[PDB]
Amino acid sequence: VQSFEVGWVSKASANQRSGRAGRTGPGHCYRLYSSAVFEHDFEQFSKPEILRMPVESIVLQMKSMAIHNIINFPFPTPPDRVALSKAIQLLQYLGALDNKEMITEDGKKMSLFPLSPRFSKMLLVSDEKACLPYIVAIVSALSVGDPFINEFELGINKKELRSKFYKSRSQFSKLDKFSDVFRLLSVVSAMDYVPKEQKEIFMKKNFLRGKLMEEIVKLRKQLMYIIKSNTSKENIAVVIRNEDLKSDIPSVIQIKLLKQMICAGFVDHVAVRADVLFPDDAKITNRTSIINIPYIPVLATRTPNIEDCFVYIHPTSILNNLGEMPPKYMLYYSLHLGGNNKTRMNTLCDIASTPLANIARKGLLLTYSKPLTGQGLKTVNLSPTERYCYVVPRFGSTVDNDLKIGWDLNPIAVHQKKQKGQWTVIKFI
Amino acid sequence: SQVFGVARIYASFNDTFVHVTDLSGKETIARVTGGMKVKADRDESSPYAAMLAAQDVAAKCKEVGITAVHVKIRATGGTRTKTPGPGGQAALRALARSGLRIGRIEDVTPVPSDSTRKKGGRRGRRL
Amino acid sequence: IRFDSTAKEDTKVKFMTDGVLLREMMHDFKLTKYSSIIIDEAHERNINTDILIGMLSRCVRLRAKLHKENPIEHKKLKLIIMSATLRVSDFSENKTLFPIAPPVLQVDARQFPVSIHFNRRTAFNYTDEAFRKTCKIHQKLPPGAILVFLTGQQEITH
Amino acid sequence: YTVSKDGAVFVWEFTKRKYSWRITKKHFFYANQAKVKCVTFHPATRLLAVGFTSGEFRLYDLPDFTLIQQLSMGQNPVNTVSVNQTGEWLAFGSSKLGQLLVYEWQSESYILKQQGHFDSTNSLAYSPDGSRVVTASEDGKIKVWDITSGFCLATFEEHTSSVTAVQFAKRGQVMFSSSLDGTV
Amino acid sequence: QLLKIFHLKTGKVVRSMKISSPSYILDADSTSTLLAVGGTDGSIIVVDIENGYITHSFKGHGGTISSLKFYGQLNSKIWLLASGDTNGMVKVWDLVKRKCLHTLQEHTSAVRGLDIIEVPSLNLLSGGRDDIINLWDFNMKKKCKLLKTLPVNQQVESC
Amino acid sequence: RSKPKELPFFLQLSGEKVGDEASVREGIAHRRDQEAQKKLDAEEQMNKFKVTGRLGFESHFTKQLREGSQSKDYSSLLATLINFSPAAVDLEIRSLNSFEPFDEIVWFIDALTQGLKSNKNFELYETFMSLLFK
Amino acid sequence: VAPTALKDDDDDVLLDHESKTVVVDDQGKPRFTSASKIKFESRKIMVPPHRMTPLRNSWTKIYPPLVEHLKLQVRMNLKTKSVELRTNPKFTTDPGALQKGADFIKAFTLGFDLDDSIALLRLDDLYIETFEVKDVKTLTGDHLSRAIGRIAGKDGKTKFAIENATRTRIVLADSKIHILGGFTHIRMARESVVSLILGSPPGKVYGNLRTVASRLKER
Amino acid sequence: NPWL
Repeated sequence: VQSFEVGWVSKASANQRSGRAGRTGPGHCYRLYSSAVFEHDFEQFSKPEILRMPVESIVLQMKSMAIHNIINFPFPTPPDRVALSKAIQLLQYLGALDNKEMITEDGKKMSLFPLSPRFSKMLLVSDEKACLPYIVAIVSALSVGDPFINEFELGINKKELRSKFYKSRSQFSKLDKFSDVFRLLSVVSAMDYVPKEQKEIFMKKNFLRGKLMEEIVKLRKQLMYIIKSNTSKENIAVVIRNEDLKSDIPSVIQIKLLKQMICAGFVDHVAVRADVLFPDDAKITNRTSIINIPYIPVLATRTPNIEDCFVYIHPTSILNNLGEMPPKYMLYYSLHLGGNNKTRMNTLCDIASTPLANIARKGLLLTYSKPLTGQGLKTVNLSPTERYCYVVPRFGSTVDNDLKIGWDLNPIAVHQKKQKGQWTVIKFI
Repeated sequence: SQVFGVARIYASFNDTFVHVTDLSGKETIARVTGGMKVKADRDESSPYAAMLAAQDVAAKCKEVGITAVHVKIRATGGTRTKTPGPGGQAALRALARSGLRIGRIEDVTPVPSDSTRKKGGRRGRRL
Repeated sequence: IRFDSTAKEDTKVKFMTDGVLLREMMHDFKLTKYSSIIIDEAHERNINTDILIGMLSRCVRLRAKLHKENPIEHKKLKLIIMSATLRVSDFSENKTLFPIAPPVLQVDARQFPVSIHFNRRTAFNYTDEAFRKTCKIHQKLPPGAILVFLTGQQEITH
Repeated sequence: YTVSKDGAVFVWEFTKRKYSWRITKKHFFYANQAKVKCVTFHPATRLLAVGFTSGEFRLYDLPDFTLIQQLSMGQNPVNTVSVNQTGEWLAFGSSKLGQLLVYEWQSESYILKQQGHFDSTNSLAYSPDGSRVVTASEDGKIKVWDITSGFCLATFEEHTSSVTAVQFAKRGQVMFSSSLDGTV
Repeated sequence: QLLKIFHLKTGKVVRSMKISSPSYILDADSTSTLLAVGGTDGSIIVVDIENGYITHSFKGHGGTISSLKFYGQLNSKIWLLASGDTNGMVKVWDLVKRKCLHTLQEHTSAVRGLDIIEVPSLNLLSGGRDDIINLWDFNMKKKCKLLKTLPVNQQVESC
Repeated sequence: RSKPKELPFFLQLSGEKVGDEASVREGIAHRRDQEAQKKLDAEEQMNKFKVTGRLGFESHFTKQLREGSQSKDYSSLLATLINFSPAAVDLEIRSLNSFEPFDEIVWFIDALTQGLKSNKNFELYETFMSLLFK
Repeated sequence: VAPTALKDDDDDVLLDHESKTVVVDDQGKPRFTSASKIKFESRKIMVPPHRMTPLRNSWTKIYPPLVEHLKLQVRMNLKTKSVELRTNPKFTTDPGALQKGADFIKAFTLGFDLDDSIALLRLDDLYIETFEVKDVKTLTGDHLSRAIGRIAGKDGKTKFAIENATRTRIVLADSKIHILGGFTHIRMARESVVSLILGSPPGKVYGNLRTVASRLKER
Repeated sequence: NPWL
């Protein structure tokens, strides 16, 4: 994610700032930082702002600029062509960009949001069923990082501290049992109810960094100010309320609504069990730990060897230490390439099949097949252009194109109306 | 905060008068009739005429400050019928729809203990 | 200061931000209304200015092509760039900005030497020592306007 | 599954109360007066076709008792019913009017739909080419039959009384008939 | 009892809203962004014209609202709303603090004219149909004193 | 042709039937509701049937149509068209996608073009093209 | 096993205090925060003594429509022998429930059948017209009695031809006459009723009732 | 607290 931070200026910019002290008459330039610090911690010519903004944000701004193509654009400094193309398909997968590269109605909004397009998608959909106080809390935690300390890092594994760590890790996930971002949501929210005087003790009990939460607490107020700005027409009138920051526990329906919030911003970083997509291709059983159980993203390229595609879950994730068979579709913030034997996945939450198609209907990843003919599978044709029927959707890559590797979603009822010779998805019935 | 008017309703065979005044009755606040709001004589007494007249005064009533009215409906009385006709009720119905609070409803038709001979004669009238 | 706001038709010189050009240029690709475009502060090389310098390089081709067809019918466009730094060479070398380098002009201002000073230790609470340091400036140095740099607006008012 | 004339379908399962057959579920056909006349079942697709005395039938998916479709065969009882090997075609029969129908419930289409004469055929006439033959009955209805298919192409109900004679023109486009109603 | 805001350039009704009671007093601030609605129920509704919503819905007056005045300057926070009813009561309500600052009752008839100016302290000029005008001085603090009462010899429709 | 043969507690009644002839003289005087009900009957249809079996993304025909274009040999495709029932053929041709670049429509034309060259199944090969235009 | 034996769940739930401060926009304009987001009336009707027993046995069907559909609050006062209705501000929604309920209870009070009165709740545009026989003609003694009989007819048939022909209901409360129906329809009933009082034989009027009845049907 |  991109953030605005206080940082040391360049040498030349500092030298210019010295100049105007002397421009009127010979002047004395004073620097709070020392000369020896000046040589080391300052860069000699401030690095271009085009490099500072995310490449995806360059495209989204450019798509706010309705530019026909990023390569037709004339530019002083190059980002590589392919990444500029990866950004376009990236934004398209999020629903921000159309198949014709034109910036969608929501596509325009994420451009307005100063935040990253992936995180900006969270901002748009965050305000659903009073779940706004969370998606800021998750987003604040995601950007700042993980306040948690791993068991291996501490060195507790002494055995009594291991139990308290286990109890501490258990009480995180009483909110969500299969999800690792929502357990964290319970913690960042829990310390809010916690008194300030007793905070350090809970923060020792749960092995939480003193300084990282205060930024999160300071970060959530800023991000709520931004969402309350953008969402309402009164983008300056809205003021940050600590009671708005205050949140009430979710319902099980809200959790499911929250799960699809997690998938909206990271729709590309979603993986199914490798055994589910290829049953019996790779030997898997309950004895094999969740480290051993493989996964494969829909967007990932198919490889000559299946194990190359295979990705695996982290041990620190609760879903590993539950001891139960994990859900079919799992979703991660980032792929951690560490570990030649197995590639480590940090997964946020478990997304179900049809709700995954819900993030797919906003996005362009979904591919819908033709209506089927069978017992009780007839199609309603109210008018010549609209029809109701069941269609099997294929997420990401289709069956015909074998370059990628994707998974097929179960058929579910849908309304289809013809536009331009193809029937768009009006709403899943 | 509640100022009270007096909506006097006179429902005749051939016309309906909606009359709003102060509690004393000395000062008139607004006057409309079926003849005001219709294009033909035959429909002066129609219930439709009564509703339009009642709505007109009620909008005027909310202008002046009056928010409630006491209704004293009446008929022609005298040597003729003693009960208000459908135009009278329809005017009462519209006043409720205008939103003005209705305080009290009474019939004040003139009821003679003794009446002069009617105009009909021996055989009768209203054939 | 604003996209939607419009200047009086009588004004013949216009002040605005790099972002506003994009939307005004979005409304009209030709920019026949603008005979020249003046780029300020290239040395920051801000992205919302970098996006601007690109499209303006695209539009000047059209005005050049339109000028080639008929100078009188279509008005030519001039492109002028200011940079406090002398390093516009990176702009010059780019082929996308143009095929061939145009002349680059330099003006040197009569500037008095600046004596350079540094504190012995950098201070974390830099706002406070700057305030004490600013007070020390008035105590010992003669009258003269003081220029200060704080990153945060609320710190400035503090 | 056992079905009664009253219109009740009983689902029998072996279960512990040690193990014996019991009626776990009961379904009832709430026909106002129609009585069940014929029933058949296809285990592969779980289709239940019931023909009633009122002249209608209902298709159901057991054990959910979901009414797939209900159509009316007429006022005469549906005497017989059968199911295809695949389970996609349904053959129905009513004796009174000589009725044989085949239904494709999958596509809601009619494979076969043909009636025979209620009375004896009094006359017949071939088309000049012989491709079709026309038949007339004591009822007063004329029917057009195709020799190759052997199925009723069309039926005519205009004659009130028995049609006595039927003949074609030489050209064959036109056909003529005489009847005991007093008309040609 | 329906408020409609119409944009002249677009030639379209931009915003549509409903008021509790009929309003015949309607005032707009000099900056052309706020709109005050005085109903016969004594309720005051302040509406942002650009964005089309209720900014304030203030309910203090007993009689019908007869006079509404906006006081404001660009780039300030001294914005105030002065409301006068038919009972001769004037109230200087505060938009920023969203509370009533001062209450006046010296007028007997309906107040039809209101006006506020900055004293280089704010001066209020209340005029009603009782043929008098009252000049008041006030500030954000609990200060409200009557300077002069001028008999103008006419029914003050506007002052 | 094979298709089988086919209150509120506050009514809203006004006009002559109610005796309010005055309103009629003065000039004061449901398909969408039927058009609204038709969705409800349709919305029920998907709720009456909730089959959850797993089905393939691509049907047998469109698979061979894609394969036929890849190998430029629709003989496997043409064979299964002949075997298809009349109902299957019409749903098949109607379902053929109509979005640019119109590859499958082109592929179907190529398949029939090859079929005519074989000089076999001509009446069948002629009629699918008729349905294609239809 | 029986002796005759051989040998994810996808979720259906899918998405689709005032701050006492102000902010200034670039134009210098104000900018504040949004503000925080059927009256009680009573009607009284007097029921006469002869309608008390008809009310009591029929009341089981009187309060349900008043309380449920019109959402009115119902009491009848045993001390004043009056039925009194009120609006509930938190429940009553149609402003016109109250008088419509009041107009309903008046119809039963006057003598009409309960089902005929439900027409008044049932519709909006049914009115009651009332007048007198001395208003028609000063008939006294047996002349007055014979006139009432003429309106009634033998076995009450005459008024029933009136009711079916003009689609109204007429109550003969001695010399009090009440006609309930639509405005045009009640005038049709009244014109016939005044004719009988003035001396027209019922047979002739029944012929006139015949003529008008078809005119209603065609229109 | 409820989260705890």
